[PDB]
Amino acid sequence: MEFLVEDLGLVPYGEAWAYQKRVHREVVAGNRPPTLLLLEHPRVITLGRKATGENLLFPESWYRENGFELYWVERGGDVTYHGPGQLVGYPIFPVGREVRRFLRQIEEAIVRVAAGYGISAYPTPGYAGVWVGEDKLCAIGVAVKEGVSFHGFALNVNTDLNDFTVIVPCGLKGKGVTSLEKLLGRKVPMEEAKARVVAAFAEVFGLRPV
Repeated sequence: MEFLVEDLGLVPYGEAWAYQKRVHREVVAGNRPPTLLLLEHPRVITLGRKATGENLLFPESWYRENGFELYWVERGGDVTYHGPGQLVGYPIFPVGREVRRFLRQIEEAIVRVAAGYGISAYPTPGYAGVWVGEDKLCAIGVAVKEGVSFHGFALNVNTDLNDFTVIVPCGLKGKGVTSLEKLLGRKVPMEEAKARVVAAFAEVFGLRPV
């Protein structure tokens, strides 16, 4: 009937990943409620299940020389970028076998957040993530182990969208990327975006936030 929200603020990817895994273990064990981690990462590129070297425009070494961290991970999707101004959410929830349903719920929550800003967003029939017209507002890529989810979503709030140009996702997609800031012509407070995300998750999942 409840979910726990933890706002970790700005956390390096590697230690945040270790934290995800510890949170996941507790939820698997039934010793922690379904938990939504909300956070930001310093500039980082992650390469998921479907990722290869073609997803990086420059050599790997270029990225580390130019202020990115880079990691290979086991979430769905190929390459993505996280950085300051992007609200990263890791719902570590006991989803069981119904992963597609879970993805649709994350999508729905994000669509609600966008609607709250007067923005019409949609999952799209054909592209992973949540889109506003031809531009991706929120990336989504999860993993599930022992019936509990990890990884999650990355909502562009005040993201430096220019940082996406150096990665080259593959497969079906729209044309670009967007953020609440770009759509609204001004920065949106991160604290507010977090609150709206929490409210949307509470509504979609039918759970009370603690």
